[PDB]
Amino acid sequence: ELLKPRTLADLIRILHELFAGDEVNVEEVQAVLEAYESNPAEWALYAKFDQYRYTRNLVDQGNGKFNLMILCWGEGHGSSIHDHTDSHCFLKLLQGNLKETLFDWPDKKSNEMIKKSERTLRENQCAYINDSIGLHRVENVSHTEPAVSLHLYSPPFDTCHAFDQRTGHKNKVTMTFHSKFGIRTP
Ligand code: NI
Repeated sequence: ELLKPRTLADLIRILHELFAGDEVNVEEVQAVLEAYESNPAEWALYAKFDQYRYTRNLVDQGNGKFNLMILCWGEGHGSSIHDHTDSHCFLKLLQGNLKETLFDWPDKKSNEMIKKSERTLRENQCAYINDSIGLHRVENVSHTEPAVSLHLYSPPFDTCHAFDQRTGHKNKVTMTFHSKFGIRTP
């Protein structure tokens, strides 16, 4: 049975059950992430912000099947247009709101990448993306509220590509953790 996670620790327990095998039931994982009611006291340890850009804060290594992490987005902080390295990517809002802009994969001719659609992801909602769906940018467009999001990627990955919106040209980027298990990792 998929039960409602009572706490963040309970969610992580349930996730380890859902990833016990070699495949991923995307809709079940999204439903369980959405069902956890964000409780700031439970994730404050991981909500380590930087003034200048968003931070990635590892929470759980998923016994190697997945990385679960909390991203902290100051007012105005956003990401590149990026892919997700042939992995499943779930994004649940813990606090605030994020704007997600969807892009198709660029063709070979340098051209402006035009958005295909956009939406506003709200507290407690869980979105899903993978490379077959397309590329996205995620942005905290708020001038007054930090956003905090919980991301699960399976398999784990620590490199991806950023895309130049003006040309579609991509570059490989190595992502780093701001903290791991509540510990700042400079
Ligand atoms: Ni993403």
